[PDB]
Amino acid sequence: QPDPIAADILRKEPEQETFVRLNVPLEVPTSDEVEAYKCLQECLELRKRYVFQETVAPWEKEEPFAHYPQGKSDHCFEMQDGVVHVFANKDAKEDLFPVADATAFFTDLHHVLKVIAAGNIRTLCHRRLVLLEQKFNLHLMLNADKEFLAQKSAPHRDFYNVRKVDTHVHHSACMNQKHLLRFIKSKLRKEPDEVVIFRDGTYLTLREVFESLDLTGYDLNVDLLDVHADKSTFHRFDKFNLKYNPCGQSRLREIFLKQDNLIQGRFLGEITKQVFSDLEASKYQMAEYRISIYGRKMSEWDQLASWIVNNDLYSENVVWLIQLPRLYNIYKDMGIVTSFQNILDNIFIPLFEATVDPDSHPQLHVFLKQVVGFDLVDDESKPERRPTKHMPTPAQWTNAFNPAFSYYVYYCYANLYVLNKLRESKGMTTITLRPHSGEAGDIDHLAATFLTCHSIAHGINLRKSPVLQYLYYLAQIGLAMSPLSNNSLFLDYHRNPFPVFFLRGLNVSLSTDDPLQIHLTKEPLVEEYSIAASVWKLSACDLCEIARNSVYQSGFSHALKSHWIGKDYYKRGPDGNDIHKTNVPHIRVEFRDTIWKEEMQQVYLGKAVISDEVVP
Amino acid sequence: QPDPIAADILRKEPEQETFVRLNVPLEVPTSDEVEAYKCLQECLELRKRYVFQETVAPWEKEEPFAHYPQGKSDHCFEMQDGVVHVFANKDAKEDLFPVADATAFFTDLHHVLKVIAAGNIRTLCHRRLVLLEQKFNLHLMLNADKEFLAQKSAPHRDFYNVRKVDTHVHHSACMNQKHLLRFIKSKLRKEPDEVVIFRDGTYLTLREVFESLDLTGYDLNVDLLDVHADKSTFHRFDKFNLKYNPCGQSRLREIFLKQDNLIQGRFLGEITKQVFSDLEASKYQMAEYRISIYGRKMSEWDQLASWIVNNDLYSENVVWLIQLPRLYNIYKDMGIVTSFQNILDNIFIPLFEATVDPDSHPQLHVFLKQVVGFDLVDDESKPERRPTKHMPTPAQWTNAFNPAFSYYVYYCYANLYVLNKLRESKGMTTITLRPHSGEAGDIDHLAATFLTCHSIAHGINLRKSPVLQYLYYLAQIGLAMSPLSNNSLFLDYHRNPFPVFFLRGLNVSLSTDDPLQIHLTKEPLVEEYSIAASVWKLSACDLCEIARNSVYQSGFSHALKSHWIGKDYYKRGPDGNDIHKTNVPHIRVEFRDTIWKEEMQQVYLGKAVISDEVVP
Ligand SMILES: O=P(O)(O)OC[C@H]1O[C@@H](n2cnc3c2N=CNC[C@H]3O)[C@H](O)[C@@H]1O
Ligand SMILES: O=P(O)(O)OC[C@H]1O[C@@H](n2cnc3c2N=CNC[C@H]3O)[C@H](O)[C@@H]1O
Ligand SMILES: [Zn+2]
Ligand SMILES: [Zn+2]
Repeated sequence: QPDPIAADILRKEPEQETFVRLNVPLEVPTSDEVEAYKCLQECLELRKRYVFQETVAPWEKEEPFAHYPQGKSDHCFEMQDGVVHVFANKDAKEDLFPVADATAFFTDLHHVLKVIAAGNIRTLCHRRLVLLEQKFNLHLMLNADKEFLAQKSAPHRDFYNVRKVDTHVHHSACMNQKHLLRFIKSKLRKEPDEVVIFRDGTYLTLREVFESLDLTGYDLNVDLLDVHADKSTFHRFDKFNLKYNPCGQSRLREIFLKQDNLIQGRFLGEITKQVFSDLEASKYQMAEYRISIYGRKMSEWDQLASWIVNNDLYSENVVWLIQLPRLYNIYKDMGIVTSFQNILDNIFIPLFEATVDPDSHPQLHVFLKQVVGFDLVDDESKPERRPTKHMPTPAQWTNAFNPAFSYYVYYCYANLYVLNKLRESKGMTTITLRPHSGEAGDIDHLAATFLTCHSIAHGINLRKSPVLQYLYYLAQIGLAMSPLSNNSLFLDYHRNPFPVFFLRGLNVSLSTDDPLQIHLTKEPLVEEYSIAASVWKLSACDLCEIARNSVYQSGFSHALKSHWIGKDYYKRGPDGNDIHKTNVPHIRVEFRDTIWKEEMQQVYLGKAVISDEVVP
Repeated sequence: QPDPIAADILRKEPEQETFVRLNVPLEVPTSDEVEAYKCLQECLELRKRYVFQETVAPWEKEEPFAHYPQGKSDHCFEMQDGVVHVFANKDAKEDLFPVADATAFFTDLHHVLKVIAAGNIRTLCHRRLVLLEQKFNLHLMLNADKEFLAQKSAPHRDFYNVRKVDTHVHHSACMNQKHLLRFIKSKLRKEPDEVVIFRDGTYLTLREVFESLDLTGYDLNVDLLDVHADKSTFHRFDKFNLKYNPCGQSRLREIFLKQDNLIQGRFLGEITKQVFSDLEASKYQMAEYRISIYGRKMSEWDQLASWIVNNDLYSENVVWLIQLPRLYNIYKDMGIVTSFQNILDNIFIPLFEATVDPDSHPQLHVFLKQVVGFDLVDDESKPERRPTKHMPTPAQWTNAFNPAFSYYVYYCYANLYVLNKLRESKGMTTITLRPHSGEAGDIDHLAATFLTCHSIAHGINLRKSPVLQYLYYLAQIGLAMSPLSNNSLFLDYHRNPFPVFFLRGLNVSLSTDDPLQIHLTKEPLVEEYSIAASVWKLSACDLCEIARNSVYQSGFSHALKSHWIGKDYYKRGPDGNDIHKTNVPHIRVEFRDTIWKEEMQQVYLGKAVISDEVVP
């Protein structure tokens, strides 16, 4: 079928839906290089024996948004070697005895990294991926209309109706210029002489700052009109720094697009709100906004938390992921930090503290019941010495350079982890590791990412490794991709792997990134889905399949998933999707669940794991 | 450069704009087959000595929206052979002695139709078109950045800011389902028991009609849920009939998407309004909504007129074109008409009458000062006997079949014409012939269209005739194209000629057609420009160049053109575009004006027409 934008009007009385279609059996035996599949098994296990997961899952669960007293003690943190330890409430000598040490995770990483580029396995996986594609195509050739029509039995639900989530957005870029601009243009007119910032000697009003930069008012525009502390002074304003680097920042940008500024945030916040309202307008578009924490100051956490509250920043549709930019090397010139450790300390303690004693870090709590995952960033392509095994602890790391990627995630994993396996303990919300990974850079980012995280933000590079791509299939790791953005720098649009990763059944989702820089419409991400559908030729069952599993990839409450997709959603497979609220043919997912079940069987060579429920 | 969606942030102080760039001279002499160029000349002249144009143009021009008395007599219509005559106010014997007769226009048509497919000319034109492309590309290779940057001197203006016009939209399809639906869904809830229609025996309420069709309410959806007078009764509901055919029409459709229905329009109108309001919201998107008149009943005109008024249907941004569906053959089974003539009579008299005596057809007037052009339609591919020269008058045409295309436009031209050369006379607004042509069907549609009309709606078929395509270049005929729609039936997206017609400098524009069926966003046509920009790789200078000349193609007041583009807009060439309100490099259009000037010179072999002002 492919491409709904066009699709003409038709008919119908289907008032009783239909599974059933062409089944395609194949099966294939096996060669001596089963000792490959074996290798996959390991990597497949490893990941499992690692990525943390809540011992008791959401669906097995037993006015405003803030306050309420708690108090309950329970103690000790005791962070040893970048990996916190939290010993038994009193004082133990074993602790909540979890997590695998740094080295190990590095040696397992090499392990994956071997198999990953080992000759014959690269071959088998390629053969199996492309083989995966074909089948889906063949299937399309036999059943696209069977799928088209099923959708007609759920008269109500069509594209709009289905709730789709912007699984990868950076809060800040989340606004359309026409709006943003007009926000500014206005708050100038209707309030010039209002102190805003204090740079170069005195506090300036608004009118000041502007005439100060000169080029201002009716001339203002999103483009480079964030022209600075202002001068000749040197700062590169590529793009990552323009959002990832806290300092050397411009003037309007410090005023309007940040929170740790002077007027506390009265303007960024203020903007967010009208974002949310219009968000809550179209009812179906959700958002997993990325918010930062550099880990230079212990405050940042509470500091940010309070930003949320004091501004009443909450929506049903929005949740948050904390993004820590991997910029230590900058924070080590600026002398504000002395050894990597300091950072683990600025993010993995201000929380932990808040977990043991809620009230020691109140309205940080009311925030964390809204935080859903920890995303780490920066230009993936900056060069790096890929970590060995005998690797310097986090507090032996004083040297001038930024620690590698792998290194980042690791300590960013354990902590996250050992902290998670307690907020769980105490019955509080938990955060998931959802790294930006594989957008550029080295292949190992993914390898490591594969061993330790939930979702992922990019995956563009899975395209250069049959093997990792194949695992991610099996494992069903889920990718939140922004084609339209990826198209900016790193990759031509038409050369982007999404559609292909989609055909082969990888857990892909379409995201947005920077709607400010990127889109032309009032409705950002729909517009994504829409140009996507058109260049790649996608049907609705296709978009709907995408939007649907955007949600599975999401971090919202069971209460809302159930209501959005189905009360049976926790079920592995077809019997787990209510087309009346999903609009995707029981037959598309049955095809998908059975081709996957098949592959799994191929690799656990008859002796498969199975599981009858999805996962978190 | 190509593709703005991505484009990263940069800088700048350009506060003094720059023409200047790589000029590329070529020149070429000529062969004996100059007697080709000659042939072009003729066709080029012919068109000229035909398409009507206002002896005194808009820029040389010397609260609510309705009323005011006039009265002034002036008389006689006297339509001879489908071609009205309007003799001197009193009683003459020569009339306002204009227009060329039917035959002639048919023999000139053959003439064009010969040269058009004559061997060596097809060759020369292909060679010259593709040669046209190259140059533009080369130019892009030498100056894209020169163009990128110029745009940075007009800080203010970027894509949004620039006013773009939806030069081809069918009123009715102009709404997004989510809205349309919710309109309905609601007016059910908040007002069931309200008579709406009287079909099958009695007048039904709303609740009735619905439960009458059964499938209703929370189940309603744009798709085929226009299920009829209802039964087994046979009616094809492809798509053209679903909007072009007045009868055999459904129930909700008769209620909500039409005006000549029972509750007068209280619902279609009512809907339009909130379309306009939101239209007037985004300030920059205009609309040239198509509205129909079948010409079965003399009333239709006044009948419609009054629909506009009594509902206060006016916007700065919207104007109208009357679309008459070429369905005589249906109206000749239905016995409601006896010979083609009757139709010329139902559209070219209810107006004419209104021109001589304004007050004999008041608030028809207040309407026509808003009508801007006459668009005629239907499935272009339906087969047809392409008209000869000795051709049956309009009132000798009683036979069972629909008259050919050519035939339609002809009599639809003269009338339009001879009427135009009087509403002008009396100082009243005039209407332009803006046919839907060359979307499918035979090549001659365009040939004829080329000889007699202003803009055009499709042009997809210029792609199969070097020659017509080349004329349309020279002449600068302007095409209002809907790729996204054309993609539905007639043509794959990626195989659509637009981008190419754009490269070669044809007067192209991006349109919408049926935003109801077609788009996924709140903002229809921007979304067009946006998927276009992305699959074809267009820069902003590119879109802006497009949006800009969408307006040149438009039918609005000089008062608004000037304000939207520039007060010098009437000027042929570069010195005629104010980048500060157009955002397109004086250098892009200088390139375009000079390559055209060049080609013209090639064909009028040194002895060129010239003109220092555009045209209407
Ligand atoms: O494209 P502008 O509006 O000048 O800003 C881009 C910012 O948004 C985020 N962003 C945009 N695109 C991406 C982003 N995030 C991570 N890396 C690559 C990709 O995800 C970046 O953090 C970056 O600081
Ligand atoms: O695609 P739907 O919403 O079921 O209705 C299509 C209608 O909109 C107009 N339309 C759509 N697409 C086009 C149209 N007009 C002329 N012909 C081809 C093209 O312009 C047609 O008049 C047609 O009746
Ligand atoms: Zn990102
Ligand atoms: Zn049309």
